[PDB]
Amino acid sequence: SGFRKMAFPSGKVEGCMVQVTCGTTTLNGLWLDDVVYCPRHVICTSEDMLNPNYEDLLIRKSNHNFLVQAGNVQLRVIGHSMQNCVLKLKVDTANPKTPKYKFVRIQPGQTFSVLACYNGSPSGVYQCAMRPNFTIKGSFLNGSCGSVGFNIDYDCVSFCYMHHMELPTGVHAGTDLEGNFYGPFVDRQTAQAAGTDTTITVNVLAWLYAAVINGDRWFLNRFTTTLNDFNLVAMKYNYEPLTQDHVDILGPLSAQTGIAVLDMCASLKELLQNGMNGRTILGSALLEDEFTPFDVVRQCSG
Amino acid sequence: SGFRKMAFPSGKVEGCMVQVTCGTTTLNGLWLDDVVYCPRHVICTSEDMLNPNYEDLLIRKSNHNFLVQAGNVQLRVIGHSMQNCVLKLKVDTANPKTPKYKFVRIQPGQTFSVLACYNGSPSGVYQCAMRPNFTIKGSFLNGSCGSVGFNIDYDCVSFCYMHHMELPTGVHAGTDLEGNFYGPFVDRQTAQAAGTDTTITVNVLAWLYAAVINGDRWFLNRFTTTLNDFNLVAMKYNYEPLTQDHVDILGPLSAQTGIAVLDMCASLKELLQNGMNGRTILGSALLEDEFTPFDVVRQCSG
Ligand SMILES: CN(C)CCNC(=O)C[C@H](Cc1ccc(F)cc1)NC(=O)[C@@H](Cc1ccc(Cl)cc1Cl)NC(=O)[C@H](N)Cc1ccccc1C#N
Ligand SMILES: CN(C)CCNC(=O)C[C@H](Cc1ccc(F)cc1)NC(=O)[C@@H](Cc1ccc(Cl)cc1Cl)NC(=O)[C@H](N)Cc1ccccc1C#N
Ligand code: NA
Repeated sequence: SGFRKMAFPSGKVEGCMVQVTCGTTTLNGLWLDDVVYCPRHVICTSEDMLNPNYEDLLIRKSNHNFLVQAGNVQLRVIGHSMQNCVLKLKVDTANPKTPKYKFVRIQPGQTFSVLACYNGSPSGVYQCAMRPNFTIKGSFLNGSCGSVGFNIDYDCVSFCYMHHMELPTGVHAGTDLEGNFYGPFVDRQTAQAAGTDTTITVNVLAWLYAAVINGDRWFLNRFTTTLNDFNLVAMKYNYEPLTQDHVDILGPLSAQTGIAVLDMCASLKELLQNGMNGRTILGSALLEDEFTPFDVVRQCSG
Repeated sequence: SGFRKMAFPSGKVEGCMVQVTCGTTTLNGLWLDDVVYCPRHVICTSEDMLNPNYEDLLIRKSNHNFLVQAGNVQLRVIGHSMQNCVLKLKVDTANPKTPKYKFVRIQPGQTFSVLACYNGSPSGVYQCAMRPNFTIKGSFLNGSCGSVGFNIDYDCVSFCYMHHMELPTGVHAGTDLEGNFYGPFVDRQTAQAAGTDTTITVNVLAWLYAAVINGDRWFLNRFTTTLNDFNLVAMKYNYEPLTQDHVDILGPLSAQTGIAVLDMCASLKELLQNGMNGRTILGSALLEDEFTPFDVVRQCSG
């Protein structure tokens, strides 16, 4: 028992992290087969970053402008090309530790693990949720660009995020591994802002179920509510509306605990209206929304 | 920027996890050089677990009673021996992925990463603190015994914890890699209890400093306090007393922010007496005490 924010084991991804240097800029790349993926702004200088035209900047580059280091061993670039906001560097060696992998794009509300890296060297691992405004609340210092986010499914790594930038408010923005940004952001050094955020309602319920499975029951009640009467309370507290599809995903957790989804909605209605009265749920005094139904199942009986 | 609970990259440890089977019991072992380490209760049956004598039980065993599996590849046991509460199995192969490592015992209040494993296969990574009562609040299901906790220092893995058991209250107890329990627990299936817990004061202050470094300042004040006048407030709220040695460890964080330790103590005095008034610090509505000064430095400028 116990419920903690858990990351995927990072070893399969650690063997893919390299350091890409161009000019005086150095960041991280992802080495799969004979291709290194990294943020395209690595080709920018300090002055180009204000209003770059990346088509221009790449055309003015050649293979010898990019220094690739897999540990102490320098790799040889034999080709380059741009794929939206990521640069692809072809090298003369297939990474012999290349795992089975996929490039997948995730949905707001879904989670992944981040392997934070500096100069091609992994320094830490943690879990993130894609917020409804397509930012993540991560932990990234200068030089962490190119760090990747990923899920793991039976020794297949699904890469879903590459880190590009920090916004003025301290939240983080990146692309999928095809170079397409999450959200309405561009890789240009101008102050952009995220849209307004909301709480992921289905994740909160999943977390309440996790709490019940772990012996926290103080917030339950005998009452029930209708799907429509709950969505009214959601809008008043800036929660996402609950769908009939969300209830079916919560089936396995409802099944295991005996608590119907709409009975747990009634408990959540009361926590929103009353607060917690000094008590905690799984060690938090706030309602947590960064656990998916899948994260709950995977940790509570998986 | 951003501050998250971060684990060490787990790859160096993933290549050391094996599955040890004896009788109908199967759990995880740690394979370093030609030795596999695992919890000794793997030699117990269901009836021996009530009041075992482990000297007796091991003497009645032989090398062919232990099945070791490093993936699909079965390893051959050529010797066995007991080291307090851990069993050591000698095998005919030195693990070729053995990292540079040390066996270290940690202190209450220090943190480490846990690689949770099931049947020799890593399933997740998270951070833990050793509580002052020598338990940890982890996430462990049946079969996770033998999972290890570890820190990393310049590609040297310091192993500090092996998981053995869950207590009635849901907290977890284990040994160091020399087989000596943390705290007053034994590896016998009887209901034991931990001593009473306390908040790690030096970790809370470290976390307040992390919050300042990340732009959270709402809890600061102009007031200051004396070391002795603060220790009085600590005892009233079940916090550990603050030493002169603790203040010097907080030097680097005090230096970086301009806020003296005893000025931050005055801020903590007020949060304890008043609470948070509905506000949060680094995404929490509670005072967090599972970050060391080292974890803060390592993430906020390291
Ligand atoms: C102090 N604290 C409370 C919060 C303060 N918050 C900030 O200081 C972040 C800061 C906010 C900002 C200010 C003005 C702008 F006009 C745009 C953004 N943002 C930047 O410095 C960006 C600039 C950038 C550069 C390149 C592109 Cl394509 C796109 C961009 Cl917007 N730099 C990165 O993001 C680097 N790549 C990696 C990096 C560098 C420094 C710090 C963090 C990170 C990360 N991760
Ligand atoms: C439901 N929820 C709200 C909280 C309920 N809490 C409990 O159910 C844990 C439960 C609490 C307990 C009850 C009676 C006792 F008398 C001693 C302990 N404890 C055990 O089942 C222990 C027993 C054990 C076995 C061997 C030794 Cl050496 C030492 C020990 Cl005390 N089993 C393990 O710890 C296994 N090794 C691994 C394991 C099995 C099942 C569940 C978790 C874990 C873990 N991790
Ligand atoms: Na984590």
